[PDB]
Amino acid sequence: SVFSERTEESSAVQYFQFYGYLSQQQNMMQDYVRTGTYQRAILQNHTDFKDKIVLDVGCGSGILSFFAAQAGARKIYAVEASTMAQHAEVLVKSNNLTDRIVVIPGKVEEVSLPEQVDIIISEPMGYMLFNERMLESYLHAKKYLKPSGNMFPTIGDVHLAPFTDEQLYMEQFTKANFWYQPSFHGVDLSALRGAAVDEYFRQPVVDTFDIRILMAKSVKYTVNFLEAKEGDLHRIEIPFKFHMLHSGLVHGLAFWFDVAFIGSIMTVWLSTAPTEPLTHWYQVRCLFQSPLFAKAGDTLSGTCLLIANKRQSYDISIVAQVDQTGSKSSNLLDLKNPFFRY
Amino acid sequence: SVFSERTEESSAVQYFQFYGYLSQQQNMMQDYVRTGTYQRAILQNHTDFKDKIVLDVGCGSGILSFFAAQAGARKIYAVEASTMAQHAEVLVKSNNLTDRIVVIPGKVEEVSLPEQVDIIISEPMGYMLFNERMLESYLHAKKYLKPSGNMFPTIGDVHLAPFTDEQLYMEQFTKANFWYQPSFHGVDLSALRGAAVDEYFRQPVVDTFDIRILMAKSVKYTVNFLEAKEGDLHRIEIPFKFHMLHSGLVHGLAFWFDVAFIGSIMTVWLSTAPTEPLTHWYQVRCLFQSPLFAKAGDTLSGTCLLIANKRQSYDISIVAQVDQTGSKSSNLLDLKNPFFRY
Ligand SMILES: NCCCN(CCCNc1ncccn1)C[C@H]1O[C@@H](n2cnc3c(N)ncnc32)[C@H](O)[C@@H]1O
Ligand SMILES: NCCCN(CCCNc1ncccn1)C[C@H]1O[C@@H](n2cnc3c(N)ncnc32)[C@H](O)[C@@H]1O
Repeated sequence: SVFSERTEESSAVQYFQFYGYLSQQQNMMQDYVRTGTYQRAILQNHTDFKDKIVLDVGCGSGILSFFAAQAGARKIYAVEASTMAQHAEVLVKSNNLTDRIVVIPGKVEEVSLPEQVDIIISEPMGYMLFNERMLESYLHAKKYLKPSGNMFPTIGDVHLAPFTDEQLYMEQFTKANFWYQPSFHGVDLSALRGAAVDEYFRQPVVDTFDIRILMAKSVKYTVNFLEAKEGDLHRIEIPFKFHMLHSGLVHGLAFWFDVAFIGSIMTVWLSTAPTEPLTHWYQVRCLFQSPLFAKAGDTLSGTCLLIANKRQSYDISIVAQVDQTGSKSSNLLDLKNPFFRY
Repeated sequence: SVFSERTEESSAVQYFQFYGYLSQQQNMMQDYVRTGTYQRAILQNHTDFKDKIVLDVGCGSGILSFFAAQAGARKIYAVEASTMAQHAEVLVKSNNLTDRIVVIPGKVEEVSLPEQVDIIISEPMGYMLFNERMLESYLHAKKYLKPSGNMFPTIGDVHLAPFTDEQLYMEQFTKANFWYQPSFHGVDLSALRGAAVDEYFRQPVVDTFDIRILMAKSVKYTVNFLEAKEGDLHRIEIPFKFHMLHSGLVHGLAFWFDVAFIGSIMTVWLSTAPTEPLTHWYQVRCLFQSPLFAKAGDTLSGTCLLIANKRQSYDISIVAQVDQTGSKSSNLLDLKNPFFRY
């Protein structure tokens, strides 16, 4: 299928084993911003669900399907590929909703639905929005969407902004300099120092931060889920031209994201911005191995290219330059292996 | 090969990817008790290495191979299956030891060695000794061992003892009881409570503790690496009969291990006991889902059975009973996915 074609088997095995744990579902359920905002978006747009047909893509515990049932849905197909499906089925029986929620085990790229749906709901966002490549499954699910059907969430915005954080930058060399020792128990390790540095800088940094580190207004890249095709996410090119609001050393780019549920009654936003309450997505920072000096009023221009790989993630390429000086920095990160710094 | 036949491919992929990171090698090398004790064992038994042939099983960075070279070895074959092999070769060239240390990339079950060896050295101990199933690779390497050849380490002792720790039990139980909620955002989760508790209680707890929690003298199970066959580790049965020294609630069993390097000059011990300075193995505790009340002078009898699985780990069954009352507890733990509590 489409999923098997884009995913190495080892990665899929690990991924669905991970999501088969109740502790992981629980971790996501306990994110109050996430769960509360989803419930609110669904219940306050009750006309988009009352007596409607719903598809829940990757239902996990089934929480969103139960929210759709609370809003009056007639029939909800809840698709889930990990062993969590079995758990979801138990919940459906214990909440007396067997006539309204049908759990379907398997991948949404491989299962069958008995009918087309009025609305698709899902929680397909990973770190930096795109991690885990679940958005593609979400977009794939539009083969089951009736003409003029809706999607919750409806659109996604990724934000990027340059930051300064001298201590974060320094920590990488401090860790790597373990190898810059000529007699570790009699062994000269120094020839690996460079490799160590490289390894640490290929990891995106997952945590939160004070907004005062941001040096320019963010640039936005938008995916409209009603319109986008799976193939649009294999190569994501984000050009940027920042007008520097503060002078300093740019140590890298920070990323966050919002999604919007565009309903008939109201639009509801779920934001992971550093100006908003913390979520379990935090924010993501990609460091430059060579920082760039910038003056307030200078322009920092370049490109962030995200190239989808078969490990359900992206290879990140960031090229940036300060236009007033021509000083450049290029960087390659592996989004599959972030550094959880919180 | 033997390795591929006993190992799922997804697990092997993840395992060797994990050991390909310099940060992980660094973490293990920085355990000074481990590294220092290995160097001491090898250097103080220099006659076991001087002008000898050595096989280093899973050399990683190559540190033990460098130790063997310091002790005067003539030739060291250092076998490594992750990409760390490449890094090891770098070090071998930068320490001017190309004439003595030969890095051989691949699994020790699959490579070819040009000659038989006088001594096999390795660091094959995981959490609770047996995790990672690396001991079997170590034992497999005995196909290259000359008659009357030695192994470093030479023997392993696993220790088990009953413990009381109300706070640990309560912390796990509280995490599980999220799934006892009858109205999580209006949804009844309580039918999964039993599942939740099972999941949480099958993760062994990796951390250290004060020895005052131990309620009886430890029982010892010994594996002699000079004598054991690979097959002996597929099913490890450890019967136990504890004489309770203190009254209270037995919340589970604590595990640690020692290894001995039995050399021609002296025997050197590396201990992970809670009475000894801390190592990065810590100690491991398997909790009982239902604790057992015991009085001082009672006998707590049963069996710990470890069944090797294809995920490079073991399914652990612990059955224990207080003989004086017939109170029993049965437990299944998944050693592959511990809870790292430190
Ligand atoms: N709301 C219900 C839980 C939604 N889960 C959200 C994960 C993203 N969350 C997150 N949070 C913090 C940091 C990073 N990421 C994802 C769930 O979708 C399931 N699945 C993923 N692909 C699937 C596929 N192609 N076919 C069927 N099922 C699929 C998956 O097995 C998981 O159970
Ligand atoms: N000191 C030297 C580094 C030794 N590494 C020690 C592991 C210690 N485990 C542990 N666990 C918890 C806490 C602390 N330590 C293990 C290394 O052996 C490598 N490997 C594993 N199987 C192999 C195979 N069948 N054939 C070839 N290579 C093999 C592995 O790739 C790793 O690099």
